[PDB]
Order: sequence, then structure tokens, then C-alpha cells
Amino acid sequence: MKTICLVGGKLQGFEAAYLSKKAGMKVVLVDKNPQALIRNYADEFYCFDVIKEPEKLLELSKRVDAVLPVNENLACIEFLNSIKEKFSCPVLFDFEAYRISRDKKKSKDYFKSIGVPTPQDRPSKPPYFVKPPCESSSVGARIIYGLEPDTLVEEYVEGEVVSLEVVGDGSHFAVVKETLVHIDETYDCHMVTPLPANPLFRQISHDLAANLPLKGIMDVEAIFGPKGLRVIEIDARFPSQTPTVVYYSSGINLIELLFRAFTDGVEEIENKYCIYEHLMFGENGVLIPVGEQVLSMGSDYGKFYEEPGIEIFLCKGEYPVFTMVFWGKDREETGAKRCKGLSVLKERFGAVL
Ligand SMILES: Nc1ncnc2c1ncn2[C@@H]1O[C@H](COP(=O)(O)OP(=O)(O)O)[C@@H](O)[C@H]1O
Ligand SMILES: Nc1ncnc2c1ncn2[C@@H]1O[C@H](COP(=O)(O)OP(=O)(O)O)[C@@H](O)[C@H]1O
Ligand SMILES: NCCC[C@@H](N)C(=O)NCCCC[C@H](N)C(=O)O
Ligand SMILES: [Mg+2]
Ligand SMILES: [Mg+2]
Repeated sequence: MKTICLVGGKLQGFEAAYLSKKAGMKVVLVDKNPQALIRNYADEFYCFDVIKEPEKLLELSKRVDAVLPVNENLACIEFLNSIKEKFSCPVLFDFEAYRISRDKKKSKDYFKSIGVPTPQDRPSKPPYFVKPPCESSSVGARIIYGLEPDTLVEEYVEGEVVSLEVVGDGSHFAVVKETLVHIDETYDCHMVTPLPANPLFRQISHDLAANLPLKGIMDVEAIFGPKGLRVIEIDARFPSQTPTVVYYSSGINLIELLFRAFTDGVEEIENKYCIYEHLMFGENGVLIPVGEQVLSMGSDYGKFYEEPGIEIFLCKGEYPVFTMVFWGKDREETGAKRCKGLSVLKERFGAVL
């Protein structure tokens, strides 16, 4: 039995904990927040700030199999970079890839340097899409029909938002499974479903990882626009939401793959359907789709229900949010599970949908 130490107990932390448990690992969480969202979901919870008390983390490293940073606190990441040689287990992270992926302008220069199409900067005609250079979860992302001078302003590319993860070991780059990112009126993601192989997106994602070169995990997001595929961002960190869909739809556990990349290496290259989504139980049980930004304001997140083909997680807070995961052999079986899972909320809580 392996043990993984997660630094960060919010959405990334949840995804990593979830897949770690599927792999049969024990999950130790470190988080500076005594109310960390998944503090009760992990097997052990240590509350400390790793920048203030790095000796505690270094000591933990002596008794787990890997440390996985799952936060986007740049002070945390850079500090961990500074002490990484002192760890007694592998740190599953690519610090140089993260430096590029975290800054959207730098990422766009990287795309251009390798010939990868990306949305036009500073179009002369609306709509524009504007976003901060260094956020995630579509925080500050808006369509527009005095921004800070650093705001990204791009052509608005209409079409499907599609995601692919890549795990590299420095030499080989394992391109995993395409997923559709379903977006809400805030441009946040409320649902994810799997997509058929897309050889162009796969080669692009391969070359993005290969040119870094990636030793770790990164996801690549693109819009299938009217004039072709345009890469909008990369993120060299463990993602949320998509890895669960990747797990049911493809049978690949991104945590086990990432761990392999730092131990024996990875090699390049199921076909089930899965629906992953978030629903808030708003005033008198009207179910409303919500994105991650909503889920991340919760106080407590853990397993609510499971039966064959159905898992439900409850994120407590100002209005309960349910994360629902349905899977099955095709869309039809999965759609049936989604119905059964909704009726579990319908009969239990008087939910409406
Ligand atoms: N230095 C740190 N030590 C321990 N936990 C940390 C540190 N920095 C961030 N975290 C934890 O990682 C989690 C995710 O952080 P972050 O990615 O910055 O998300 P957010 O901006 O939504 O709070 C949080 O629960 C945070 O408390
Ligand atoms: N140029 C664009 N045109 C149209 N939609 C976009 C564009 N850039 C981003 N988006 C939308 O906004 C969301 C957030 O963009 P992204 O670049 O992924 O920032 P974040 O790091 O927050 O995810 C995307 O999933 C997509 O829905
Ligand atoms: N592969 C597609 C990924 C799209 C998106 N769902 C995502 O990974 N979001 C990461 C947000 C995490 C914010 C914060 N660092 C936290 O951990 O809560
Ligand atoms: Mg992003
Ligand atoms: Mg994004």
C-alpha cells in the first residue's frame, strides 16, 4: 500500500484524493486552513502552512511514497521548488512547466514558438474575451461586447471547449483522454463528458508536453472554433473534474500514471461513457447547475452516496452542492444512471429537476 501526501485540500486536492483512493492509497493531507475543504475526506489531516513549518513536511516526506502539490498558491509552489532537494520521496510536480503554464501570456508565447494556433491578441472588432493573466477556474473571465494593463484581451472563439491531459516522464509523453468541458454563464465548468479521439488535438498536446519537456502532468484546453482548433491555455498541475471522467471513460487513473512517471517511466498512448456534474440545491430544492467557483466556497466535502454506476459527493455550505458521477457502457446506460441518481436526490431531499 502506497501513501500519498497532498499539499492543498480544495478542488485539486479532492480530485487527487479521489483517484488516490481508487488506486488503493492512503491519503495524507497537509493544508494551512483548519477548515480545509476535504479535511474529512483524507485519511489523515495535518494542519500547518508548509512555508512556515517546512520541517514538518520534510518529516512527512520520510514516511509517504510521494508528495503532490495540489494548490496554485505561487508563494507555496516557489517555496517548495526552493526546498525540493531535501525531500525523502519524489515531489510529483514540474516547476519549470508550471512557471510557463501559470502565466497566460507566457503560455501564448510558448504556443507560438512551437507553431500552435491560439486566439488572436487584441482584436479590433468585438466580441472580445478578457481574462486575468494568472487565475484559474474562469475567475475574472468575461465576454465583452480601463482593465488593468495586464488583462489578456483576445478574440472570442466560439465552439466546444475541450480538454486533454498529458503525463510525461521527461522523455515519453502519454496523451490520455479528450473531454468536453461544459461551461455556464460565468464561463465556469459545471459538467464534463468524454469525447472521441481527436488526432490533431492529440498531436498538439503531445508537442506541447514534448517541447517543455514535461516531467509531471499538464492539461491542455482548446476551443474547436469555426476556423479550427485554438489552444487557449495549459496548466501544469493536477486538474479537477476531468480526471474523474478520464478514469471511468478510459480506465486510466491519472494519479497512478503520474506516480509511474516519477518511478519507472511512462509509455506513450476502456471505452465507457461518464457524466460528471455539479448541482446546487438552492431555495426549496430547486437544483441549479453550478461551477467549481461555487463548490470552492463550501465548508466540508465528502462522499454522500454510491451504488453501481453512481457516486454522489456533498459539499456542505451556504447551500449544499452535489457532485454527481455517473458511468456505464454507453451514453444510454449512463443517462439511465443519471436519472436514478437524480431520483435519489428527488426522493431523499425533495429535489426538483
Ligand atoms: N503554504 C501552504 N501550506 C499549506 N496549505 C496551503 C498553502 N498554500 C495553499 N494551501 C492550501 O491549498 C488549498 C488550495 O489553495 P489555492 O490553490 O491557493 O486555492 P484558493 O485560491 O481557491 O484558496 C487551500 O486549501 C490552501 O489553504
Ligand atoms: N479566447 C476565448 N474565446 C472564447 N472563450 C474563451 C476564451 N478564452 C477562455 N474562454 C472560456 O473561458 C474559460 C476560462 O478560460 P481559461 O483560459 O481556461 O482560464 P482558466 O485558467 O481560468 O481556466 C474557458 O474554459 C472557456 O470557456
Ligand atoms: N482538465 C480540465 C481542467 C479544468 C478545471 N476544472 C480545473 O482543473 N480547475 C482547477 C481549479 C483549482 C483551484 C484551486 N487551486 C483549488 O485547488 O481549489
Ligand atoms: Mg486555467
Ligand atoms: Mg481553463
